Amino acid sequence: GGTMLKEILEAYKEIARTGNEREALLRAIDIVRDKYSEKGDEETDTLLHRVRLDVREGNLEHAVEDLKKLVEKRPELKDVALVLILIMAEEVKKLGFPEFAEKIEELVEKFAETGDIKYVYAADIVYLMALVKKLGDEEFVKILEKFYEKLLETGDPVYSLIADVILLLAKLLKEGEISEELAREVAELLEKGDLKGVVDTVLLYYLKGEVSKEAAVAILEKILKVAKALGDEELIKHASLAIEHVKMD
Amino acid sequence: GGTMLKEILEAYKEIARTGNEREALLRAIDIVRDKYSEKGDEETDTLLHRVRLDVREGNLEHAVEDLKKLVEKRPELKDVALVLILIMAEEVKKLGFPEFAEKIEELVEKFAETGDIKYVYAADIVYLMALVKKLGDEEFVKILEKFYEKLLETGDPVYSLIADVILLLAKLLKEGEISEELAREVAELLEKGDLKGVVDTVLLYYLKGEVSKEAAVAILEKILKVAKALGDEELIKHASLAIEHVKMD
Amino acid sequence: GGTMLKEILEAYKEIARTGNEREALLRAIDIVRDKYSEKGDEETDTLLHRVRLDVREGNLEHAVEDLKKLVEKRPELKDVALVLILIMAEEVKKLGFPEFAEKIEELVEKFAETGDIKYVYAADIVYLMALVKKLGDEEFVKILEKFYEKLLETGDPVYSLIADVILLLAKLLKEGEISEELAREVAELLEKGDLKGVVDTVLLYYLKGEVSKEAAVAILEKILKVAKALGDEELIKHASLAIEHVKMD
Amino acid sequence: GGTMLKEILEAYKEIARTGNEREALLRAIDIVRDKYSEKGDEETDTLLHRVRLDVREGNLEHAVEDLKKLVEKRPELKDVALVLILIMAEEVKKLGFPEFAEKIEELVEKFAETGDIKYVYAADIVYLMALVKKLGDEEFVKILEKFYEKLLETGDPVYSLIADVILLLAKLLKEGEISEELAREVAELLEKGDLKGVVDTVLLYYLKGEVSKEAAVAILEKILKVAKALGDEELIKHASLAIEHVKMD
Ligand SMILES: [Zn+2]
Ligand SMILES: [Zn+2]
Ligand SMILES: [Zn+2]
Ligand SMILES: [Zn+2]
Ligand SMILES: [Zn+2]
Ligand SMILES: [Zn+2]
Ligand SMILES: [Zn+2]
Ligand SMILES: [Zn+2]
Ligand SMILES: [Zn+2]
Repeated sequence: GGTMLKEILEAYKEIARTGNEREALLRAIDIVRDKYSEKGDEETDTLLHRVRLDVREGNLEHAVEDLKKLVEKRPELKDVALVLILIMAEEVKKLGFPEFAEKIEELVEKFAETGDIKYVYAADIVYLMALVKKLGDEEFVKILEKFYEKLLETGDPVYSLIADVILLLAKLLKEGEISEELAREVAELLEKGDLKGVVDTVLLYYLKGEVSKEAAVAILEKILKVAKALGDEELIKHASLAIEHVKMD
Repeated sequence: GGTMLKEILEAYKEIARTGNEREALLRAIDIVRDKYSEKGDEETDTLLHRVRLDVREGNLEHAVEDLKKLVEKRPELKDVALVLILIMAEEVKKLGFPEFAEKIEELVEKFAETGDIKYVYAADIVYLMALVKKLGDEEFVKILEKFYEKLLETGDPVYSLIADVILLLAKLLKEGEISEELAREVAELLEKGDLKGVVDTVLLYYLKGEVSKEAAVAILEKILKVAKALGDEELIKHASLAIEHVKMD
Repeated sequence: GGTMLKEILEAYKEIARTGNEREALLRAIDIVRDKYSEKGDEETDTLLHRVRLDVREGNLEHAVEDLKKLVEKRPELKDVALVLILIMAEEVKKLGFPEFAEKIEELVEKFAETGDIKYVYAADIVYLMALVKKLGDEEFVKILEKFYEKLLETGDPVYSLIADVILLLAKLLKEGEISEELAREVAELLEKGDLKGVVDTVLLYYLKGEVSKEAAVAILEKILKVAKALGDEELIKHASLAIEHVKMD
Repeated sequence: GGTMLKEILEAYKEIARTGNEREALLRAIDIVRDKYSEKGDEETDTLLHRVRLDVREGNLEHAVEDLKKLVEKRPELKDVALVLILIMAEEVKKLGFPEFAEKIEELVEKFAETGDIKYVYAADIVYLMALVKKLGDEEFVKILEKFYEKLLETGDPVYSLIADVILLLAKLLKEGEISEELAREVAELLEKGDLKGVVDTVLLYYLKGEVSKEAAVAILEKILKVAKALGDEELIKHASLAIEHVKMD
């Protein structure tokens, strides 16, 4: 938090002055891996090996995916979060949206001289609006932006999960899965204040025969994940009953 | 021990006659991985994958680190030890010290036609000497040389741990951590016969306010690791009391 | 508390009008022993027997010692406390300090028409400064006086324990044990606010080789006793680690 | 053992230069009681109180009895042993045998500059021959002298128990109990090497109707105590069967 983190960012800046934008990331990964290899941390060493290999390959999306997994299970690591956000920003620059890249750069600058994971979550959500904008839907970006604004003033780690659910809805909307009406209804529900009515809406559309069993199960599992990080038991039971009804019945 | 080991060294010699010094190591790693993949050994297969990838990359130090971890946890594997020593020799040749390279080459020659892990430990300690000489301190090399001489005539696997502690002292001496006086005192203590007085000296300097909590703790768990392979309970308890005092108090 | 206590003091005053100052104490002890013998209290009857025998002998110091023990383990008894305060009052009159005797007399007068053990503790500490002044050190009396003032306005039973520690320091200072510098440092530490720094100072001087194992153990167990009546677990563990390091190592 | 014991003996010598021979013992007891009262040792403090009271009374025999009990149960304490031997010597001088007084004085002189309990046992046995000589029997003194000679060259704490058995035999011989023949037989048996034959002889005389149930039982538990400090299970069982036969049958 302000120490041993600004050094990594500084080194990334020096190696990025050339403009390669790829070797600086590798050097940062190598710095983090040296620190986590001297300890008895093999799970982090292997994961950083895989991340470095993927980054050198060019498949950064898988790297951000499993790094997101790692930071979610164990968020005590902060340098790992820093290199994660660096990769997220670099991938955003590749995607073709420079304003999101600038926002993530400011988030990195503020997080390096701080130590709060809420900036990590905010950058993750910026990446999610970047992906949504790449997908084609534009109206979804508004709710993501509202969540990003609300996170920088609340610091609730539960907001990113809702944005993940929105990303799942956008992904399903494109392949040929659940129609637009359900997507808009669920987006509005998660937008205003609604998490319980989302379950009821999903069940209603499933019974009426508008949603296949796989999509409903995926959305309800995401809702259950959101509810499990909120300390709500009247909604965990409600989602459990919903999924149980959906799968076998 | 004299069989199925001299074959690997012979093949490394044939492929090294070209002078590439990189592909022969890869071929040896591939020979070892084939033998350990035909079995139900996935922990060795993955580690050899990582080692081969690192060797092809050129970051041999991480490979020697995790191979050292593997051989310390599992000393029964001897071909893995052989390729380990080959990697140490190749890295030493890169570092710029040819005399240490010659010494470790003779160690490989003797170990191939034998089967004793004490040569592996001796080569490791020669590596640590190489690293210390690269760091800048020269007086530390004398104690390492004395330990290396004593290991070839005793075969006690605990001598490498003391050299590892010396390497840690040298590393801390360079970054900006604990001053020279403590380093010299601890080096002399581990040199002559002293392991218990080292703990007392570290505690004394901690209480007087000359050593930060991190470096003292590091040296203390290193001493605890040294004592845990010596069958000493009067020193394990002493080190445990020392660490408990240092961390929370 | 104001009843069945003022009667004993009144009788002591009547029998002390003659001026023998020895038989009145015996009569008070016999009054207390009659009351505690009619019950099923044998541990008190025997102890009062011993106290009366010692008082008639003239060795009041042993009597005040074991009566202090008794009142510390079981402070519900108040008449026993009253005769105890009478005993240090008489002993102080023998020692040659009349002002301390006057202070103890006022404390007896206030305690008889009250019932608070804090006056017992205050008179105990007065006895402590009397003994300290008899020993020869004068600077130690100031901290004892400060503790005496602080007890009459706080009523915390832990203040007498610090005075006991100061007494131990003064006693060790005279025989030929720990030098003056450590005594002054520890006195200042216990004076201002420090109990944790005392342990560190004692350990530091032990490791440097200025204090024999017996004196350090005595001071540390006294500090442990002080901390055990303060509801502190971060200091009980700290003192336990200190003593464990000191004795066996 | 050579320290903080010679000081007590020196003080006893100074106070005994007057020739009172009674107040020096009281001063030594008071020194020991001060040391054992500062601790949490109430069992030793009370017993020293009783010993001092008995010594001032003039009934030293009870004091030596319960001090013997104390040193037998817990012989780690050595100063109490020193004051015990001092009381033993003083009582010997009162009895009227100056040669035994000289012997025990030399024993005190050697024990003070040493620390071995075998001198305590030797002085105890000297007291036993003194008591036997006072009783009237003279032939019994020879076996006691032989045991005393053998103890100073063996250091076996089991020899004093046999002398205690001899003392019991002498005591029973005088009141009107068991006749001389059994006493001589048992004395010879205990003298040469016999402890098992003593049990058989006692049982034989009991069955023949020469010894009442009380004296036989007394000698039998004395023999059992002797055998219990010898690590013999073939004799403990033999004594247990003997006592069981004697009491109920
Ligand atoms: Zn690795
Ligand atoms: Zn519902
Ligand atoms: Zn149904
Ligand atoms: Zn594989
Ligand atoms: Zn009584
Ligand atoms: Zn401490
Ligand atoms: Zn120590
Ligand atoms: Zn007492
Ligand atoms: Zn028999």
